[PDB]
Amino acid sequence: QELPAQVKGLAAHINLSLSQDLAISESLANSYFIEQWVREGLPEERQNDIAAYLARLMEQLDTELLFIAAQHQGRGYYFQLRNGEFLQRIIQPPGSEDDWYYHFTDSDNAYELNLDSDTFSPDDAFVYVNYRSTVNAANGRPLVVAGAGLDLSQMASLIDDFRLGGSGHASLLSAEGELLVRSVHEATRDGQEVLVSTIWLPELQRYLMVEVDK
Amino acid sequence: QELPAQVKGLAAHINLSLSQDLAISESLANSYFIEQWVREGLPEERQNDIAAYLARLMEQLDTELLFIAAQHQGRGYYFQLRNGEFLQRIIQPPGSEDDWYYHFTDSDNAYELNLDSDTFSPDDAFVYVNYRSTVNAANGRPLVVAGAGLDLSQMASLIDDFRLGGSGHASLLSAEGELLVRSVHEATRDGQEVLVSTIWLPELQRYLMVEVDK
Ligand code: HPA
Ligand code: HPA
Repeated sequence: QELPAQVKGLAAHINLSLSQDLAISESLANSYFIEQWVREGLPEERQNDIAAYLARLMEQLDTELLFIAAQHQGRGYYFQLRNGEFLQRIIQPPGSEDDWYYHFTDSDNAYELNLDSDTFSPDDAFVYVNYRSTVNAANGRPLVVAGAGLDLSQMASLIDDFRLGGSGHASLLSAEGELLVRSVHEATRDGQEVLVSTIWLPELQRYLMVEVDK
Repeated sequence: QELPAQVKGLAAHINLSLSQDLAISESLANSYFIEQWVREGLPEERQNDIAAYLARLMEQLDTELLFIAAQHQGRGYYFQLRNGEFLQRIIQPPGSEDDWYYHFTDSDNAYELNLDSDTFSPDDAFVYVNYRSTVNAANGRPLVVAGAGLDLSQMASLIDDFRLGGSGHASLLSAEGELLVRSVHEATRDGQEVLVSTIWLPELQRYLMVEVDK
């Protein structure tokens, strides 16, 4: 049985690629310079430097979106670097699009990979690598929640990174069954039966299915 | 054959653990805030903030040593955070202990994992994760070479992280044959013959051997 051992290895490669972004999101959320910028009152004069700082990370991670959600004086600020634009806005109450923040910050999870539509551009859905800072604000919420918004097309190129025989389909599913991206048991299907192998990705908290017959 | 597939997976786990430190070393070497501190003339008043910044990384990476080698006005500065001490010195000419720097900076390699004795404490040998910055100084050398110095005892605990049956020995060798750490072919040996499996680690550029008989 070559494929089940093959699937675990290629899943580990996806896991390694995700772990890169996870480590960078962790370091960004707990960056002493970012915390200093937050406690300074988030002065706009330093925004350019912050953007360059995020740009340096964006170039290494090769992710389209980077975000920083910070708490100062009890107010939430959402920053995003994308396509060279540094956007900023105030985090909305839980009744609005920013309820993901209240959800993640109310969870004891250090990180979640939530798929959601961009609050600056509702036309684009990304998978957001929310990582919370170790330091909490005076209101109990994480002082910083920073991470990377991954373009779904990247997820497509990264699962067809390794292809068995150049054909077949690989699929990644949410824990609720929501399909996120598309490139041992016997199943029957339209256009001849196919055999399936699936494994759970811990660092992604998502399931990976891939089918090859012949 | 369970063990050869087992060895590749556990080698990938070692590779994943190393890739964490590699990504952090890359982000640190190309940190815009570090570059700004270097071009500012490396003012001593900001050293405390720099140390806290490195401390935040050291806590996440769980590596004992962090270093920053910077070029300003044609002079090399070596900084190290270890055990809460922020040490600084001037990089010595190629005839002295700092020739590793001239070697790595003369290579076109973005990173090397060189094992060497600490220049601040010659009693302790570490494996240094030298990562060079994308920006170069006016003299042609990398503006920053930053990374983590890993305690060799960590390397020991990370190879016995996963143990087949709780016994056996795992060994990691340099490309020149220098043994770095200790926890498909038939070989004979003192105290009964043993069977060996070896694989090359790309992100570590080192070979991994592990023996189990019965
Ligand atoms: O969950 C999210 N939704 C929208 N924008 C975001 N930025 C980080 N996480 C999110
Ligand atoms: O190669 C090294 N030797 C001594 N100190 C170091 N700090 C980073 N790399 C090294």
